[PDB]
Amino acid sequence: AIFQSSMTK
Amino acid sequence: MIQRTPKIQVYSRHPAENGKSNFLNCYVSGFHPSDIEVDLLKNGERIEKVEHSDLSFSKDWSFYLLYYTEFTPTEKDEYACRVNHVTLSQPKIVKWDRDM
Amino acid sequence: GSHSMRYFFTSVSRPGRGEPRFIAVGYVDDTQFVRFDSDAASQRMEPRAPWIEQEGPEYWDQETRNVKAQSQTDRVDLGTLRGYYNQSEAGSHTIQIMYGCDVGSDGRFLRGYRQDAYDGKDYIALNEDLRSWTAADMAAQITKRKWEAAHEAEQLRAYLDGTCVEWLRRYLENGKETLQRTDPPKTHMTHHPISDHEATLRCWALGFYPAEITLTWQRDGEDQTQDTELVETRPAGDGTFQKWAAVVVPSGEEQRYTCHVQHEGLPKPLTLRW
Repeated sequence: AIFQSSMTK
Repeated sequence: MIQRTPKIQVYSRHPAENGKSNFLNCYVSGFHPSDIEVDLLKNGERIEKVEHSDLSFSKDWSFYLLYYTEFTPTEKDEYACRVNHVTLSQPKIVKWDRDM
Repeated sequence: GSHSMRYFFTSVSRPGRGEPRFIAVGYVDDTQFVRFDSDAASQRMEPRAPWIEQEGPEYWDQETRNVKAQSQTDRVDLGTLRGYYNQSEAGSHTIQIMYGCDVGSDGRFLRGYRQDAYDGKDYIALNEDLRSWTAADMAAQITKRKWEAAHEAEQLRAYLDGTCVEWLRRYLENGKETLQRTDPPKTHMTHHPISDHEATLRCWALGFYPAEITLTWQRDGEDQTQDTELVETRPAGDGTFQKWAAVVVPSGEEQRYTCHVQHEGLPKPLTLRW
C-alpha cells in the first residue's frame, strides 16, 4: 500500500 | 536538462524456432523525457496488435518500457522495432537479430 | 531471502493541454502489482498481478483515494518548482518519485528510502537514518527547510519502517508462489567465427528471477572487462529476465575464456567454457 500522507515541496 | 536517447533491444521471449509461436519484444530504456512511441514491424509493415508495460524508471531516473506482441518466426520473415522520441531526428528502426 | 516493496510516481506537466500526466506503479522486488494512470477511464488504482486481485473493495478504495492525493501533491509541486527555477509556463516538466522498504528473510525491516527528482535529476532524498535530508541544489534546500520544520521525516519513517513493512509481508504471502521464487538462469554458450583471426563467444542467461545477476568473462583467469559486450538485463515478458555477455577471441584460443554466472537461484556460481 502507498504512503498516505504526501506533503508538498 | 540535456535529453537522453533511448537504448533499444529487439528480441524474443523464447529461443527462436521457425514455425513455432513466440513473443517479440522491444525493450526501450535509458530515455528522458517519458513521451515516446514504439512500434513493431513485420517486413516493414506495422503490426496492428501490440501491448506495452506501464511507465516506470530506473535508478538514474531514465525511463524504461517493454512493447511486445505474438509472432511466429520464420527464415524469410523480417522483424524490427521503430522508436519515435524527441531525441531522434528521425524515428530509429532496429532490426530483430535472433542471437543478437 | 530479502525482499523490497517500491512505488514509482511520474508527473509530467502539459501546459495548455490540461492536468499533468500522472502514472503510478508498484513493485514487489521485480514484480509489478498495481498501477494508476491519470489519463485512463477508471480513475482507480488497478491490479497488475493475479495475487493482488484478491484484495477487497476497502483496499482499492484506500489505494485510489491515496494515489489521487499523491497526484494532487505532485501537481502542485510542478508549479512550485517551476517558480523555484524561474522557468516559463510554456515548457513541459517532470517530477519523479521513488520510495520503498526492504525486509530480510525473517520479514524484519532492513532499510527504507525515498528520492525525488525534477526533470530527471536529483532534487531531494531521505537519508539512510530516515531522520535527515540531502538537497541536491539551492531550490531543494528550500524544500528541505520546509520538510525539516514540518517533521516530514518522522511521518515517512513511520510508514517506511512500519506500515510499508506490514503490507510487504502480507503481499509476500498472498503472492507467495510468484514472489518467493528464484528461477535460476538457464545458461548456454554460443560461438561464431568472425574471420580467420577471431570468433565471438556469447554467454547467455535466460529465464531467471529476480533480475539481479552478474555475468563476467575471464581469460586464463584474468578479468576481461571490457573487451566485453554486455547488454542490459531485459524482461522476457513472462516474469523472467534475460542477459548476455560476449567477447571476441583469437581464432582457436576459445579454451582460455570462461564465463562466470552469479545469481540468487544458483547454489554455486557457474563457469561456462567453450
